[PDB]
Amino acid sequence: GNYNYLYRLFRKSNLKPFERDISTEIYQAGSTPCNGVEGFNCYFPLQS
Amino acid sequence: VYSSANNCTFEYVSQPFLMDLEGKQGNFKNLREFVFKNIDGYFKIYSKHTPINLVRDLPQGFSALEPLVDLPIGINITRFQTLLALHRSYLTPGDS
Amino acid sequence: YAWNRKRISNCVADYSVLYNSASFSTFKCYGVSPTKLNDLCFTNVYAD
Repeated sequence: GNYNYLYRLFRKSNLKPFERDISTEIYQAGSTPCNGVEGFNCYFPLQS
Repeated sequence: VYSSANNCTFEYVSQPFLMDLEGKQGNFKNLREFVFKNIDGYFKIYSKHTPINLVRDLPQGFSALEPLVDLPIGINITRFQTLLALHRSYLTPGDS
Repeated sequence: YAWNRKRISNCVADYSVLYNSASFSTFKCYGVSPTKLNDLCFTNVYAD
């Protein structure tokens, strides 16, 4: 099973033409405290 | 500057000839103009060089800049900074 | 998310090799028609 090809789930705004962005900071649904950690309502940024 | 660069998607270098290395005081000999813009995944750079008569401000008159290079970046660029060079002399201790 | 970009330059390129090939499921072209590609010279080519 090859999971490796990652794509971007979320972003502040839509991607631009020929733009690319790596940033994999943990995305938080709503509680603020999680900082760089995947908590209860903080999910890993990139899906594949 | 760096121990190693494990990854660098783009890396390039231009021609080797020389320019002023030394610490010498004087009058501003020249003016170098540049434009640095990013559009649609690419970074475009332009330039123009001239000798100049007056020190303090940008001169009157007008001339356009020719394009030097166009590079595929992709980066979602927010900011920039300017870099300066140092000089080590026998007079100076030569330390950071 | 990471998509690769390769600059292609200083050469002759026979597009017909690509066009003729069975290997591609979809050939779609936006600005040009595939037969014509051999007839043209390109200022820059990029293989995303």
